[PDB]
Amino acid sequence: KTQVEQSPQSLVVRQGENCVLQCNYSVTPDNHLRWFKQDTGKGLVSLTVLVDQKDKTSNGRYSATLDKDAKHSTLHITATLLDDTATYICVVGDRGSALGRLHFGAGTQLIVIPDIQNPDPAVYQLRDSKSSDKSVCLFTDFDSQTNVSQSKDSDVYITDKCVLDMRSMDFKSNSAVAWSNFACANAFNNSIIPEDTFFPS
Amino acid sequence: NYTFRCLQMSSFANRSWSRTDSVVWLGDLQTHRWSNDSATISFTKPWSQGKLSNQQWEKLQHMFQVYRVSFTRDIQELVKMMSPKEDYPIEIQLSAGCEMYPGNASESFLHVAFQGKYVVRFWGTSWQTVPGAPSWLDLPIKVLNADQGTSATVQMLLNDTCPLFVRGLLEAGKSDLEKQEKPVAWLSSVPSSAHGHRQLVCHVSGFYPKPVWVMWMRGDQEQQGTHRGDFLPNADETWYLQATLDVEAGEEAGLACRVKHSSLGGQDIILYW
Amino acid sequence: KTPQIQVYSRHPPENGKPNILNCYVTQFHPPHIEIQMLKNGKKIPKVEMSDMSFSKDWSFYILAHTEFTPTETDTYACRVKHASMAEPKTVYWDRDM
Amino acid sequence: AAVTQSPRNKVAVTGGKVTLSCNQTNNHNNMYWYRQDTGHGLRLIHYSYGAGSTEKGDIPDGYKASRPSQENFSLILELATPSQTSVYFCASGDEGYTQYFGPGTRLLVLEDLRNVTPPKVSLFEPSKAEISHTQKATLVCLATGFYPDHVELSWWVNGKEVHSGVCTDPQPLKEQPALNDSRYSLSSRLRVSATFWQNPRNHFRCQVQFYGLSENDEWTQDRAKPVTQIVSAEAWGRA
Ligand SMILES: CCCCCCCCCCCCCCCCCCCCCCCCCC(=O)N[C@@H](CO[C@H]1O[C@H](CO)[C@H](OCc2ccc(Cl)c(Cl)c2)[C@H](O)[C@H]1O)[C@H](O)[C@H](O)CCCCCCCCCCCCCC
Ligand SMILES: *[C@@H]1O[C@H](CO[C@@H]2O[C@@H](C)[C@@H](O)[C@@H](O)[C@@H]2O)[C@@H](O[C@@H]2O[C@H](CO)[C@@H](O)[C@H](O)[C@H]2NC(C)=O)[C@H](O)[C@H]1NC(C)=O
Ligand SMILES: *[C@@H]1O[C@H](CO)[C@@H](O[C@@H]2O[C@H](CO)[C@@H](O)[C@H](O)[C@H]2NC(C)=O)[C@H](O)[C@H]1NC(C)=O
Ligand SMILES: *[C@@H]1O[C@H](CO)[C@@H](O)[C@H](O)[C@H]1NC(C)=O
Ligand code: NA
Ligand code: NA
Ligand code: NA
Ligand code: NA
Ligand code: NA
Ligand code: NA
Ligand code: NA
Ligand code: NA
Ligand code: NA
Repeated sequence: KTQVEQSPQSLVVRQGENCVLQCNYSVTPDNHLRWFKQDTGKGLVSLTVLVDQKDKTSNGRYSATLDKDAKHSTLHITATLLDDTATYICVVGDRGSALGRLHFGAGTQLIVIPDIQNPDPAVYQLRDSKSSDKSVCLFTDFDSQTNVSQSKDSDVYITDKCVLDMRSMDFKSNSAVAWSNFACANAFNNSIIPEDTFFPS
Repeated sequence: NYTFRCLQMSSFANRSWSRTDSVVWLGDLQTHRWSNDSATISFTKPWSQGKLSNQQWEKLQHMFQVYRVSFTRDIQELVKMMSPKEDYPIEIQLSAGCEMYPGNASESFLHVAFQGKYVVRFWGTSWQTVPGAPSWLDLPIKVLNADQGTSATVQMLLNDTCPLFVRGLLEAGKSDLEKQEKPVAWLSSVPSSAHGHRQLVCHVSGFYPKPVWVMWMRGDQEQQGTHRGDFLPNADETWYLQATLDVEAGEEAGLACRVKHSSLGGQDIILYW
Repeated sequence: KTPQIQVYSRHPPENGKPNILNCYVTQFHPPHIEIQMLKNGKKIPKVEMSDMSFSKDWSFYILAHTEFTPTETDTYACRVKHASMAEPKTVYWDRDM
Repeated sequence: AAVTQSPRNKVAVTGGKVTLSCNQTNNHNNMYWYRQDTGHGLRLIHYSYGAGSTEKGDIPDGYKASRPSQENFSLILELATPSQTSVYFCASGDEGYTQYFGPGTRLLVLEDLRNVTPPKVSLFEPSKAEISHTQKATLVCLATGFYPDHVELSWWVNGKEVHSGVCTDPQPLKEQPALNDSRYSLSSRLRVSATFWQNPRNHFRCQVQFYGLSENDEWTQDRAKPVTQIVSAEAWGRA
């Protein structure tokens, strides 16, 4: 269909694991090949550019190879981190000048599952800044083994899980939010939550 | 000394239509043709591959195949870039090759003409304009010179590949390059511009190689009025030449045409009117 | 530049003897050109063309040739249409020239 | 070599005129417009080799390019269609092969603007139970009742944007998933140390930039014209 094909389409890895991304192309001639990282809803960050017939480059935890005879490139990510969650895009430029056209791959989506060392699963009630009556339920500090299901009740809203990173403390935590107009004891009944989940009162 | 010339002629009629055709000469003998409608370069001699292996030739041809397509798009883009300064139709000619000297010495060249005027060469490690070229070419030159990959490839082609290839051609093609073909001559006459004047013509055809001597003579007296025409090609890679002499009607008798050529081995042709 | 046309036989012409007639067209540009070889003002079929090339001065040239048998009566010519000329130019073969 | 795009986000109606602008002060001759659609690589729409030059790319249909100056290259959608919903990237460069990309512009073309509605925003203050259990304090921001889903949620402490300890839902959820033009909700979390939350000199604000109608868009309904706007909620730390 296209002159630049990437594989895999998508993959999920756990933090600390390495992975390899593939780019195969039919573009002729092949002046250079660039790998971009694109974070969700953000722009293109150049990781490396490969120019030689048989090239190897590195950029911190990123390393790449190019074999122009096989028309094949690989991007290796060593010791993946949460922030590696992104789309990785292969681009082939067909000239060594502005007369070139760029040929873009459709990208590989990488998800990195964070390693939660010290889980402390709990469901907390938070009250609205203005109106005392309004509240939300916060399910937090569960490990990535736990999965959050959508609500059975159509007038109860539950978000997907979401990991934040408190960088100065080197601390990450999962959370999901539930609200309705309903108690926090009942909020996440439709999900399989840890037995030792803390419910305060 | 032999000059190897790769001659490319490219016509761009408008934004969409173009054709590129090439011919290759070793001295005055054609060794290759590459028509626009052919994917591959054609040999026009048994020895046109020189001493290159099949793998070496296929690799070299591949480079040229990529070049032809890339060249076509690059011109089209350069026209867009300089718009509306330069418009179609556009003719581009390239003359590239090497001159071979004794003691395995050589000089390579790559000259480019735009609308029939020599404007650009490759020299050393880069493209440059030559004296008399218009200033607008400075932007194309800047863009072409940004392409390090083309520069490196051209340097190798001119410095290394050309002389190596041609050395092998001279070896493989020796018997053709050193061929001797004998001239045949014949005489004729027509009225000249002047009133009562005749113009005698000595026709000489089928000789190779090019160097030849043709003189009208009355005995041992070389007639200084002898005028050699241009060298004209025959279809069989031999040459044709005629030498004229403007004389007075009645004075034809006594005149003769003498032809000296390397192929005759000292036995000159002498034709008496 | 306006095309020069030279017409000449490969071999000494002799009436009734097969020969080759050459038409050499030079010093023209642009390279688009139509070349016809004529017998008695009529287009000769299966005329062979050399590959077009160009000289030191970048002007184009090409050689047309055809088998022919000269006679007392038959005329031979080379007719050239080129954008540099309002009308086609015709040069007749003259064995004496 | 930097490149900027405006607007960064736009909601338009079918048949309306949309202009996407790109500015670069690199004195680059060459500029390029691409669109990025899921399942595809970036595709070239139009490009330009200088002021007055515009050239068709691979997918020019439905777009006009304009290069009034060296600095500015515009993409004009004369009669916007839903098929032009995309993320648009502009790039520039000199004679070298490198193209320097802008940050992208998100365009949504709706069939009709009748359902466009800005968010309500509420800030939920940390649980005393969390503070005692973890010595941490999670604030939750909730944007509700908005349409379409073109919002940017950000956190601000003492008038400066914070990223550390933040996570925002990857996409809004539908409030009425049965309905065609369902309104959306979006949540975000900001987690800080208990002592940071307990400091009454700390002013916390959740901001939602909503992309809606422009000044020039027609509005026939009785309710407030749902223009592009910021909606926010705030709270002070306390012991
Ligand atoms: C000449 C000696 C020949 C001896 C041997 C052959 C003899 C056998 C017979 C041959 C018959 C063929 C006859 C052909 C006619 C003669 C033609 C002579 C001209 C030769 C020019 C060859 C140029 C080859 C290169 C080329 O195709 N460029 C192409 C493709 O280039 C791309 O792919 C290349 C793949 O190799 C590299 O990428 C890979 C790469 C990346 C990094 C590195 Cl380090 C390296 Cl090494 C390689 C490049 O970097 C990449 O940009 C490029 O588009 C060129 O611009 C093509 C045009 C060059 C000629 C320009 C002439 C000047 C025109 C001026 C016009 C002004 C008019 C303005 C309106
Ligand atoms: C190739 O040779 C050139 C010099 O040779 C001249 O240019 C060639 C293209 C060809 O036309 C020859 O017949 C000419 O005599 C080298 O150019 C020099 O390169 C060095 C740096 O590499 C530079 O300091 C000199 O100024 C260059 N010379 C000139 C006259 O400009 C070139 O390096 C050779 N390349 C390779 C890869 O061998
Ligand atoms: C000269 O050769 C080129 C290369 O084959 C021709 O370009 C092709 O034209 C056909 C249509 O006729 C297209 O389908 C191809 O995509 C073109 N090839 C490339 C590489 O772009 C060109 O048409 C020929 N010129 C003439 C006048 O016949
Ligand atoms: C381009 O030129 C060719 C050759 O002269 C001609 O046949 C054709 O009509 C032209 N094409 C266009 C689109 O004008
Ligand atoms: Na992998
Ligand atoms: Na890089
Ligand atoms: Na380059
Ligand atoms: Na281009
Ligand atoms: Na692609
Ligand atoms: Na609580
Ligand atoms: Na290059
Ligand atoms: Na307009
Ligand atoms: Na550029």
